[PDB]
Amino acid sequence: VDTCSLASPASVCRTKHLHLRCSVDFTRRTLTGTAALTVQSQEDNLRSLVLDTKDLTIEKVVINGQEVKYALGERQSYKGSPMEISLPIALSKNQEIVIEISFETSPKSSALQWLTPEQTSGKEHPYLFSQCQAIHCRAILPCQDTPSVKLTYTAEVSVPKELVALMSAIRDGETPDPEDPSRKIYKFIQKVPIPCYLIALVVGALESRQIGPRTLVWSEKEQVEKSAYEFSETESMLKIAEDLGGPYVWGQYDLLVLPPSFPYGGMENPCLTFVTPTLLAGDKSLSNVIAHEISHSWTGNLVTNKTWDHFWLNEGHTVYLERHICGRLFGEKFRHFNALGGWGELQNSVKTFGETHPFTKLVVDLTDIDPDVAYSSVPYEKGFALLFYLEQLLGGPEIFLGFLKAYVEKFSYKSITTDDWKDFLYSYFKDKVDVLNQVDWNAWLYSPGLPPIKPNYDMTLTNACIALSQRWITAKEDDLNSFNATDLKDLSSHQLNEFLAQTLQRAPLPLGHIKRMQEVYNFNAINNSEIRFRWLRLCIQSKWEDAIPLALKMATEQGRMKFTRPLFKDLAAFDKSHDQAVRTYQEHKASMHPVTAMLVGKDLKVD
Ligand SMILES: Oc1ccc(/C=C/c2cc(O)cc(O)c2)cc1
Ligand SMILES: [Yb+3]
Ligand SMILES: [Zn+2]
Repeated sequence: VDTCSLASPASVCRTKHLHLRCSVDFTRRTLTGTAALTVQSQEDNLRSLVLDTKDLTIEKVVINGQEVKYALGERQSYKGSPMEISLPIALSKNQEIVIEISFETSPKSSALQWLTPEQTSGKEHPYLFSQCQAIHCRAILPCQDTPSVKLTYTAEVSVPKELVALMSAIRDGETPDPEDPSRKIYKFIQKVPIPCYLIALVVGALESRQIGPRTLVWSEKEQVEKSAYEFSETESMLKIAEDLGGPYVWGQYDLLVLPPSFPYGGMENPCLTFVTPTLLAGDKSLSNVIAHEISHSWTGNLVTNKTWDHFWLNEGHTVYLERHICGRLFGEKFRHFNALGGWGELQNSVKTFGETHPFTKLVVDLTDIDPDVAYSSVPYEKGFALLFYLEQLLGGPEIFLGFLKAYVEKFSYKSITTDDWKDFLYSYFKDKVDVLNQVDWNAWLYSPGLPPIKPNYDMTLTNACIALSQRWITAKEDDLNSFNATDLKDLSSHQLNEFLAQTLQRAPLPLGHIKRMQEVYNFNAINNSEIRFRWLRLCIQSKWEDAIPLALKMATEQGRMKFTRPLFKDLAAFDKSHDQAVRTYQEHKASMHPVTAMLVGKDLKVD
C-alpha cells in the first residue's frame, strides 16, 4: 500500500497510458486541458476508481463519448483531495477503458513555478517549470500518484508561439495551434513505462546546443555557452554508466539548465535531466551531479521504489553508481574521498535531526508525513553507506557491481520494496549467505542514528584537508600569522570544499580566525556554489557581520534548497541577522518556489 496516495492501488486498477492535451496560460498561470487515462482493471466487476488530485478544478469526466459521475472528497492536507469516478459499465479483470478528464490547475499548484519575465535571464518572456517528485504530479493532473504504477505517455502542449515547450519524452514534432495562431503545439512521446513523478514540463525562451552524440543542453540563450562547457563530460559519463548498469534504454540524454530557483541540484526526468544553474562553476568541478542524474536512468527510472518509504533504493543505489563513474574518471582514491565525505554529510544530518529521530531511519514510514518535510541526505548517504559496507563485506567493487548490474536487469520496468531488494541480494550471493547473515539488518534498515558499522575508507586525499582544518581549530592568535595562501597550493576545489566541511563541523570558530581566513585565502572571491555555501555558513555561525549581506544574497539569488534552507536557518539563529532573515523571506516568499517557500517558512517558524 502507498500511504502517500489517495488513489486506488495497483491491485485494484493500473494506468497504462496518459494522453495529455493541454494549453499553458501565462495570463492566468493555469494549465488547462484533458488528461485521457487508459486504465486496466485488476479486479472483477470494477465499478469505481479513485484518483489523486491537489488543487485541480475538474470540468467534466467522459467515458465512451458521455459524461459520467465523479466526486471530490475532502482535502487531506498535502495529499490533496481524492477523486472518485463512477464507471458507466462494470469492468472485468484486465479490461481496459479510456477515461478523459477535463481539468485546470491552480496558480498555487505545488508542482509548478511560474516566473515573470524579470525573473528570467532574457527579461522578455515568462517561464514555467514542473517538479513532480515525490507527490506533486496530482497538482498538475488527476492520476494514481504513486511510483507503484508505471505508464507510457504522449502529450500535446500549446504555448505562446515565441516560447518552447519541452517534456521528459522524445520530441515528436511542432505545428501552429489551429485554435489560436498566437500559439504552437509541441508534441511528445514517452514509449518507456515510467512512474508519474517522472512526468516533466518546461516552457520558456529556450535554445539548445549539442554536446555529445545523444545530448543537447537547453537553457535561456545567455546560459548556453557556459552550460555546454560545464557538462562536456556527459557522453563519457554515459558510456561508463552503460558499462555498469547495462544499456541506456531512453534514446536521448538531454540536459536542461533551469533558472536559479530550481529547488534541487538535479531531477532525473527521463530524456531530459533538469539541473540547477549553481552547477555552473566554470571548471566542471560539480559534475558528480550529472553522474548522479545519469545513474538514475537505471536506479530509480528502470527499477523504482514502490512507495516513498523505500526512497533509499532510488537514492543510495544512484549515489553508489555515481561514485563509481567518478572513480572511473578520476581514480579509486577519489571514489573513497567522496564516499568518506558522504559519511560526513550523514554525521551532519544525524546530528541536526538527533540520533533517535525517525527521519534518520533508512526506511521510514511516511503515512502522515509530507515527503518534502522528511527529505534529506539520509536516504542518499545511509543508503550509500549500506552498499559500500556490503561491497567490502562481499568481495570488493567488481563483485558488487556484478550484483548491481544483475539487480537492474532483474527489476527493470518494475517497482520494488526493501524486501524485494534484500531477497534478491540473498539469491545473488547464495554462496555468501553466512556473510550476509552477519549484517545487522534491523539496525541498518529500521534503526535511527548513524549505522552500526562504518565502512573502511582510503584517507589519501582527505588527510591534507583534515590536517589544515585541525591547524585552524587548534590555532591561537599568535599562530594566525603563519597561515598563508600557499596552504591551498596543492588542494583541488574538492579538497578546499572538504577543508571547509571539516572546519564547519567544529563551528563556531573565533571571529579573528575567520577574518584571518578571508585575509589569507580570499574565500569571498570564490564563486563555486558548494565552497561559497560552506564558507558563508562558517562565517555566519562564527558571527561575522560582514558576511550577513553575502549570505542573504546567496539565499535569495538562487533557490537550491540544499543552500537556501541552511543559509536562512543560519541567518535566523544569528541574533544580528535574525530580523532581516525573517523580513527577506517575507518579501521574497510570493515569488519563491512553492515548496521551498513552505519549507523555509517552517524552518524560520514564520507564518
Ligand atoms: O521530492 C521528494 C522526493 C522524495 C522524497 C522522499 C523522502 C524520504 C525521506 C526519508 O528519510 C526516507 C524516505 O523513505 C523518503 C521527498 C521529496
Ligand atoms: Yb602560542
Ligand atoms: Zn537522486
